[PDB]
Amino acid sequence: SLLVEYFIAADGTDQKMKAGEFYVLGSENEMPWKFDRPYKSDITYVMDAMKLHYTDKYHVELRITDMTGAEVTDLKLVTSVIYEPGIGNFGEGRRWISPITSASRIRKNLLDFEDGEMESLRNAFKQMADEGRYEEIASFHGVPAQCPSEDGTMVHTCCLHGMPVFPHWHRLYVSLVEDELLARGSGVAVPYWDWVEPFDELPRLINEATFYNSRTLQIEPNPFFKGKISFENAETDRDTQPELFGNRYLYDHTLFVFEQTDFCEFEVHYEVLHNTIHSWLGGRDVHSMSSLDYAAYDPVFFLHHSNVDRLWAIWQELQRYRKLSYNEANCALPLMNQPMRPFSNSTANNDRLTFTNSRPNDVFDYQNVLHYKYDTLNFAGLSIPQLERILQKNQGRDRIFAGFLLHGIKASADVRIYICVPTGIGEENCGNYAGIFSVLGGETEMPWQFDRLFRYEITDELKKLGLNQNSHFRVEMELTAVNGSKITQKIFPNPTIIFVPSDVEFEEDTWRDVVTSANRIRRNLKDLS
Amino acid sequence: FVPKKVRGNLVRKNVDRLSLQEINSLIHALKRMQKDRSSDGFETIASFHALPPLCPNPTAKHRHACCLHGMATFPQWHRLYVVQFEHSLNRHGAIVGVPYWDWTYPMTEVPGLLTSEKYTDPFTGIETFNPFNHGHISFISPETMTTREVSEHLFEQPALGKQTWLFNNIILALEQTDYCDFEVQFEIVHNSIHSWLGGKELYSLNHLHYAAYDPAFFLHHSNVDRLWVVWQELQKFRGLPAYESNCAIELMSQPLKPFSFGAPYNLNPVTTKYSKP
Amino acid sequence: TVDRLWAIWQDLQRYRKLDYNVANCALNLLNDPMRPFNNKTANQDHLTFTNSRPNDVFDYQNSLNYKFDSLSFSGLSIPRLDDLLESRQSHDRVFA
Repeated sequence: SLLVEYFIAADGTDQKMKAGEFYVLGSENEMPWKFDRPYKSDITYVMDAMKLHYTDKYHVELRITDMTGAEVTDLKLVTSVIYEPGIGNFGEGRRWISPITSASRIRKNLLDFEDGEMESLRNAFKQMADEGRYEEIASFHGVPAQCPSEDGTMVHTCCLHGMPVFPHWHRLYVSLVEDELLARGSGVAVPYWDWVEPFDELPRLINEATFYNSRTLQIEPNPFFKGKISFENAETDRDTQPELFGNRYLYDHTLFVFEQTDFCEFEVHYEVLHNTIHSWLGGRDVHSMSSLDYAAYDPVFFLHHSNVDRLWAIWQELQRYRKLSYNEANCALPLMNQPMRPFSNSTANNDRLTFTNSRPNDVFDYQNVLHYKYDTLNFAGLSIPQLERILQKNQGRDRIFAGFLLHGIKASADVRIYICVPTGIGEENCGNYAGIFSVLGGETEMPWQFDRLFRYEITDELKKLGLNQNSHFRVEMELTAVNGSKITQKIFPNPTIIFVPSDVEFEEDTWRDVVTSANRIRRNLKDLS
Repeated sequence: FVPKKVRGNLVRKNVDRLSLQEINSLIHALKRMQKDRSSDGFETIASFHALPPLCPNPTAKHRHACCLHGMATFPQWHRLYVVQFEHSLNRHGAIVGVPYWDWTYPMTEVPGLLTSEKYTDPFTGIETFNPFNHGHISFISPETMTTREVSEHLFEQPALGKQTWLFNNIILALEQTDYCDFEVQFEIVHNSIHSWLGGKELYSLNHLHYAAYDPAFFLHHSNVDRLWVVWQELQKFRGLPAYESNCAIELMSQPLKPFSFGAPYNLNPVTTKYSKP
Repeated sequence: TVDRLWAIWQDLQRYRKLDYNVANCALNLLNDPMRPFNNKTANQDHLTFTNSRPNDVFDYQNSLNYKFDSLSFSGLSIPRLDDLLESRQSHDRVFA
């Protein structure tokens, strides 16, 4: 009858653990039979449970009994063990698949909302608001500090901002809030507000102070207009900088964020770009989006950071296409295992989801672990093949960048970029606008120092000045802190400037005889008819 | 005025220039080709030179053999001889060409790999016999080895006005603009290290018969070749012929033995093909 | 034709992985608008007016919207042109 039980054992411990059993059917009288194919079982869980790599042994041991329980001996060879890569990995086998995951709570564009979805979002969030909760969540990021380390001599704000694990943290943040949003009866998961597309006004959901309640038939306060800060007895206010309205620069910036092969380069450009919105939106007030300390209390926070998260998501998918690591990081390794400080804390985080997966490495697969998905991962209506296509065409020309070595100032500020053309006679300097980006911070934020340069592409502005990489000029920044009056002395090293030759033919791509606008072809006079 | 703006060749470094890896590959390669009983082996190639005679033909009743000495074609022969050796340890896994030690510089010592009795591989840490220290003369006896005696004249240093024998006579040799005069000086200058490393010892560099059995010979002769090459360059600088000899031209037709044989005795195809001086 | 020559050099510079639509050479001059073309009168051609600065006119193809039939010179592809030029550089030459 031959009941056969199989276990795995390693040489090291030696741990033994059962992976399950199986039955083969037999009788004394029989048709002679042997399989031409191995019977396979899934064994993956027991392997992960032993913390046993598939490469190390991990040699398998079995015992076989008849029906009466008597142990038959010298039975069988279970020698082979096979490893199956995910179909979604794309590296060696299957073509691009957009693989299936658990995929609850679809996150969609705020613009593509309907009146129902919006009113339901407003109501759910309200329930979160008059009751205690949302502030309890915003306090994880905000100014009441919870994080003393490493001894600790002093306390810091809990949210992570100088590091490469910045996205992870905030990723989880949004997850957390969305969770509790859904639990309050929300028809939909947290939407992303795509600010990459210019806007003459603010989004409807967050903009107006009051919305009309259909059910109650009365006008009521929009919960997304402002969050309450009751421990300082204040409210989040918003002073929108005019630079926020209509600029298409964010398109190019995100474009250069997506170019990034390395994870940390990605992270730095990703996060500076993310700082931008904070700065433009809550500019001048102390209790607003712009200051790191009180930024979370303004609901738009997660509306912002879901969108930011979406960008990250897209990049991951892009990385899949590039066969580079999408759910892992060859980048800064020692940070990827340290649990997020507010989420890992037994108090005040009682959400088991965010608690269990507070380690950075746990937050990589958003779809399987945090159970959410984005409606489309196309950028500006562009398929990922199309996106990589555009990115390569972008890399096809000679480009010029300004490098910025950033670190934690005590405070959030905007640095603006100007192009200095020395005059022939005599020496003259520094007066033409190139760009702008933001650094975010608060008084008690944990100190930080980028280990790489932030890049700002100045190619087009130089082309409009008729300037080249070889032509004489220099780059000067002008720094204006979050206080309107405030302007600063020399906090960061003078901007580096880097020239990247075209693949341009400078670096990667061969000589290609490039395509241009190119009307009116001029030809030799002798070849005329 | 603006001035003027496929297996890679082996490079013969100066001995003292050699890296640990290069010394390693050389020690091991010479070790193998010394254990090698084939034609490619050290005993056979060293047989080419003199004592187990192969000229005019190895089949002769009486054999006057074999290397050319005391005549215009002396360098060519030995040049070819060296490449013989060279190719062997290139096949036996030497990463560089035959090292030379130039007597062009004044000397205080015999080079490291030459004089040290034992060699310790840095990579495996096991000490072995140094193949370059001496050579075995197999056909006489399995036990018989080449021995040496270093004459004091080897270590001469420039005095106030005086300069070493070698410096003087080498420059006296390079002074010549006629190939044959060059040759007659050059060979004698070449004899000095033979005499000074050989000494009174029978199985040594001083004796024509047994010389090529001492590995030193070849390192020595590498530099000999270099000297010639140097002279060639000099000639090319003077607008004079290098790569050709206007004197003793008749001897330049007579092919080098036993490289000329092809046959079972030597091949090495490249060595046979260019057996003409 | 003179312009054509310049075009070829630019492409040559492309082959050499050096500045072709940019000039590291003469920095303070590249931003002054052409004095006749920049004048509001009498240059009323908007194309030339807007692009009167030297830096604006570096790449002829994108801004002035034209191409030359071939940018090979005397029947020589730009790679083999660079070959000729390099071989030329390879010998002793004397200049006044």
